[PDB]
Amino acid sequence: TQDLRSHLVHKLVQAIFPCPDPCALKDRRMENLVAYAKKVEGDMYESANSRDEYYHLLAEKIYKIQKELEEKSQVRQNYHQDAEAAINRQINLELYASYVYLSMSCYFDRDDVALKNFAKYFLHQSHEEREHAEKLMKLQNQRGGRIFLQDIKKPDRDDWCSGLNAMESALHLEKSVNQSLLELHKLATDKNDPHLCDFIETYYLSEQVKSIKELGDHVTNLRKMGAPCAGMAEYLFDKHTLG
Amino acid sequence: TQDLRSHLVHKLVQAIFPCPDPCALKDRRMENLVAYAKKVEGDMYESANSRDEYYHLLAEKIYKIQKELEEKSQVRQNYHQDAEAAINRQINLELYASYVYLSMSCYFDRDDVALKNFAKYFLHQSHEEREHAEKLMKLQNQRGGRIFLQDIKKPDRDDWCSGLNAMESALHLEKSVNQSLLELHKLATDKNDPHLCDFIETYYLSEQVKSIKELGDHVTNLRKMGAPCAGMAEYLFDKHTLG
Amino acid sequence: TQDLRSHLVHKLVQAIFPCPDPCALKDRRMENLVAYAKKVEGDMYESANSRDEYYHLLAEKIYKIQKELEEKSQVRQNYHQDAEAAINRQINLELYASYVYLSMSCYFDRDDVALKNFAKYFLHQSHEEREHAEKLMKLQNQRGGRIFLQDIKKPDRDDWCSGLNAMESALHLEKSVNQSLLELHKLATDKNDPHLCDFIETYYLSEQVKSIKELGDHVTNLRKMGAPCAGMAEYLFDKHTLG
Amino acid sequence: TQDLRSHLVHKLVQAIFPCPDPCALKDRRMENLVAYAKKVEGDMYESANSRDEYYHLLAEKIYKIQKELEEKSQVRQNYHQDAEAAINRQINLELYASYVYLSMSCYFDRDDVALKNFAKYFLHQSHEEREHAEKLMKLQNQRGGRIFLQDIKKPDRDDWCSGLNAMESALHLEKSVNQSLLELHKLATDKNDPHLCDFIETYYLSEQVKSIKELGDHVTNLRKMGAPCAGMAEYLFDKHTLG
Amino acid sequence: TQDLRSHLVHKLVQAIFPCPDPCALKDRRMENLVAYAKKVEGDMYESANSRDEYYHLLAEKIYKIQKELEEKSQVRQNYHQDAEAAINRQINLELYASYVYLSMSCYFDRDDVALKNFAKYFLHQSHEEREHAEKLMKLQNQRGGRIFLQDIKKPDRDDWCSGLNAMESALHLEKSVNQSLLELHKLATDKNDPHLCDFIETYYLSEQVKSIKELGDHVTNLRKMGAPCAGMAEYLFDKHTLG
Repeated sequence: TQDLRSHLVHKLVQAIFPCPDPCALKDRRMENLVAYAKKVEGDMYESANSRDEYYHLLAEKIYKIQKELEEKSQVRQNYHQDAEAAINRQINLELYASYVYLSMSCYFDRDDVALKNFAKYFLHQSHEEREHAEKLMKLQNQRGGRIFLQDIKKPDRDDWCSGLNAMESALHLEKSVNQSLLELHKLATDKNDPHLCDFIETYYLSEQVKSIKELGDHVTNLRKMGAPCAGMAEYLFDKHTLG
Repeated sequence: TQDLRSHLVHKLVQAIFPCPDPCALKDRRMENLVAYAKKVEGDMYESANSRDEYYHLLAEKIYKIQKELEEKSQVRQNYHQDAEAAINRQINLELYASYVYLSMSCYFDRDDVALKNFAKYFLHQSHEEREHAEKLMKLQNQRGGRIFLQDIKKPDRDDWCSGLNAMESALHLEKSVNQSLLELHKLATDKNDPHLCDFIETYYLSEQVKSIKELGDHVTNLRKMGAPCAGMAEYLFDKHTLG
Repeated sequence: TQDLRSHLVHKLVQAIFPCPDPCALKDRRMENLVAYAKKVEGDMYESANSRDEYYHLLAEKIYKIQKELEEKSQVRQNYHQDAEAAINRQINLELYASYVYLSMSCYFDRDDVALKNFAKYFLHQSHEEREHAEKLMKLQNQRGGRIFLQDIKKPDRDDWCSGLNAMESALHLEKSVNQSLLELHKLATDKNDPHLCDFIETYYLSEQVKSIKELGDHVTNLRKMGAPCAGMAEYLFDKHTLG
Repeated sequence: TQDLRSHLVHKLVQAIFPCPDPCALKDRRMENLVAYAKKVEGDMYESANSRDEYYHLLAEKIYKIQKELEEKSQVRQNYHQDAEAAINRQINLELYASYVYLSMSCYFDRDDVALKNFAKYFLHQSHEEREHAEKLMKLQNQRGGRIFLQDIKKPDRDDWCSGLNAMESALHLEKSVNQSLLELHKLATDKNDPHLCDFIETYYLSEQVKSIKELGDHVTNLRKMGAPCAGMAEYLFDKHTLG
Repeated sequence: TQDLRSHLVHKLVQAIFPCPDPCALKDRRMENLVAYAKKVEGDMYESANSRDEYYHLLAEKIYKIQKELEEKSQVRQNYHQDAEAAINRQINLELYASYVYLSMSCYFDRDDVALKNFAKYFLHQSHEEREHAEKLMKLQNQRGGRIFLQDIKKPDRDDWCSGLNAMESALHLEKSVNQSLLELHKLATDKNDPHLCDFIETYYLSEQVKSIKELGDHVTNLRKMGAPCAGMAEYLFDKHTLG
């Protein structure tokens, strides 16, 4: 009953003093801070009541202590925490979309589907999502902001069966990404952020709109040839459009 | 409603004296002409009766004052006004055909159709119609004739739905263009115009006949594969014929 | 008159049911709808009073019935009808500008003017306007919006005489286009449309500002050399600037 | 000596009538205007009180007479004087930054410093600032606006000693330039100027953010290797980063 | 009311001790020096009388204290302060000429002038002046001399109207530059400076004489064709000489 306890206590004691630099002081202040954090954790667990609210309070405490006196940054100029949280959520959504596209590329590449062009297209889309996520991370690093990488969620659907359901899921994901981008643009406009707004509306929407249009065209073509009730239509769309 | 009155009176006062050259006389004769035209318009409107006949009489007056003493031309030799009117009608029909082809290219390029090859073919046809119209305009300018550009009419059909109706409309439009060209040839033969007749029968019919034959072949192929009751036939004709 | 009656009744009966698909039901519901529309037209013509208000009411009815339950679109996300109407008006203005530039190119290419460089420049400007109009149409199609192509108006001036009046008309047309673009930008900003705003301010204004500056420079050069009271100045500006 | 009096009176008499065109009238109206301006200056100097307020009133009078009836411009459409003043201040700041970068490049190129890579980098930065200033001037000229070139201020620091102080000064200058650009963007947004806003946020911020990030990285590298208390660290950063 | 006081006191306290090196002593001697300078400024402001003479005395004190015991230089051999002041004045004149040429290039590039060849020529002349100024700065740095960058003065004329006045101003500026170069040569000859004399008479006069000759030829051509009373002459000189 101490493994999970050790894992949950080794987070705050590392978030408080993350750089144990031995090129200055000794290592007794670190031990004092560890003992103080252990006592605080003990008393707050004694004064607890449940388990989920305890984890929520721990997360809130970690988020509060990580914004104390870190000298802000050297290149950060006029940037609110709401824009940072929006960028973090957008990066998380980009990573989730890349994971979903990777799962789609690996599903159509199996033996029960046998569709190489769809797998290659989904792999290219996953690579584009990864490049967009890396570009967002680099832009956030250039603006002097922290990046809080959370846990990447797993795709809710693993068996795509045919191809129409996968196209509908991709279209819904692209619509959600577009809605998130619109919310980010609105938040940057309401919080005075011209550079991020211009960067998002220039080097991101120009590709997202084209991707949404291509997915809509693919769905329209699939919903007219005879899919999913036409096995030859899928082969024709495979050996011509993405082939 | 005086804005319409000003817009309808600013046409004749500009058609009478279209070149207010300040490198000679002053600007009192122009004012006298404007006052005379205003008085004429006033008395004619007081001696009117309806609205459509008034516009028809104004159009007839404009057409009759634009053929007064403009020294004809310096390169115009043996050319009747009937041939000029026929060339103007042919140019108007060419512009209408180009507009219809542009509308067809922009309709198939949407998201509810998703047909890129048909859109590219219609765009190429619109470009060919535009080049033919420009060539007709240049030929009319080289013969010393006036060009009366009217208003380009809008396509009567905006929702082409499938592709068979668009092909039938294009075939009917090409048949109408061929009939207009035959009427122009007959009028030029009856009015002694060998140069225009030869130019039309050489540098125009050779492409119109091929276009009509190609459209007929496309219609025959669509009316045998299973269109419009076959979604795969449209994709096959897209990814092979125009692809 | 019954030909005009047939032409005006064949619009609503085609706008109500535009896709007579024979791959499902028969053709008796279409006949019933045609009879109902004919009865409606008859009673509304019996309950009429004039002619212009009748056409206005018919246009309003057509515009109302074309926004019923067409499933909106598959790629349309956050887009008000005001922005669509503004895009339609901008496309109409672009087509009118292209027509005016074509008329200018064909006027200077005649025998009474003899200016090939001005004609080539006006033809290039008309081609640029056509490309911009096609790009606007493609952008509207990618956003899931309808395109209502109206009637292209004819140029109010046909005899440009010299070149200074043509330059002034082109400058006024460019100023009107810039004002329309500013109004479109303001409407997109007030209706929350970041993508269209960015696209218009990036891939359109960068060329419109340069065109306005070039036309202003040409007007300044013409209003200093001696035009229009200097025949050699026009030849010098032709065989150097646009030559 | 009347040197200063003549120098201060030769500015208003040249700002009132700046174009003594001899291709029209004679030269007696110019003499009358000069005499009137001399009488006005005499009476205003008799009704003066100090020296600094006199120069301020003269500057205000010059600024108010230079906005009388100059026909505005031929390409200026929707542009307030506040945006023009902001563009002038931005151009002045760009010129000051270019002068400071030139001074930095010439200081490190001396014999008491002996740093060629830093001098080359500062010269490249000065060239970039000069190109940005020329681009701003060209953009202001294309919008039909006046450019009021003031006096370029001298750098407050001439002896940069080491390299860390120069990097801190460059970082502060870049932060001031970014703040000025943000103020210009806010003023253009509050005064309805989409074209200038887009141009500034596209063709200027993309380089300013990268320059600020590079300067921050250089400062971070210098504040970790041992500078300024490490002579070898400067040589290592010279013969690797900028070498 | 203390902003100007702080700005004027932060000059001497920085000129006395310009290198606050923390790699040796502490920071109490700097505070003592600042307090002493503040007391000196206080007593000398109490013992003042006017404002302009106060600034002159401050400038003289700054110039005196900047020549105390800076170990002269390591490459400076036989070089009097008069030659250094002459080089500084020549550099200031070169910067002023570059600024005037930039203003001329930006004025002719506007919309009310429309002269691209003149603008390009003036930009090339400004680039040549900038290169000459950089070469002079590098030569002064190689001789072990200080460079006192003052404030660049603004051009006295902003509205050049035509082109003849601009050519006359450029000719007068080139004559002033030639006179300054002759004075510098005479001062270097009277103070025994063969290297600087040879460098100035070789790598500077060879271009200045050619520039003066070209400007004289341009003025002679403009004063014979009909300028400024001939609008076609300016266009001919633009589209042939500098075109």
